Amino acid sequence: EILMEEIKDYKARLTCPCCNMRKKDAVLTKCFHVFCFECVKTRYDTRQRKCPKCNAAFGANDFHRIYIG
Amino acid sequence: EILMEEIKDYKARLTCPCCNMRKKDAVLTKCFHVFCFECVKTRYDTRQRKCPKCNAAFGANDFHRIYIG
Ligand SMILES: [Zn+2]
Ligand SMILES: [Zn+2]
Ligand SMILES: [Zn+2]
Ligand SMILES: [Zn+2]
Repeated sequence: EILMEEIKDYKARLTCPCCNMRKKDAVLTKCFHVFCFECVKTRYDTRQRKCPKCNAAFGANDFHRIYIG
Repeated sequence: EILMEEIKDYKARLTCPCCNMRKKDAVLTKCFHVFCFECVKTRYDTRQRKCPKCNAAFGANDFHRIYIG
């Protein structure tokens, strides 16, 4: 139905595109791309320290939690 | 209806709480609170340079666009 497709699109817009699973709640402050915290933190801890979207490098001070909804 | 209340809640979560009107697309990087760009930029240009949520001061380098959805 039309209402449900709209719900699905909102859910997708709030969902991390990296895992397609957890909600967006983290920002990389070099490039300002948004993901879930777990995806960014696991990349940081494993030394895969590039933005999943645009490949910009980031370090310990370059990602932080945010709260959208 | 139940579907419509869920849509309304998603819309609200993506909407700037300051104007309750435009979509969230800006972050203050001192405190990491999120608003629309126009609300933050108009506060900056008028020298009302405190976070609408938590009152943290911010300057020219402390707010940037982000793209959620
Ligand atoms: Zn993720
Ligand atoms: Zn990036
Ligand atoms: Zn606003
Ligand atoms: Zn704030």
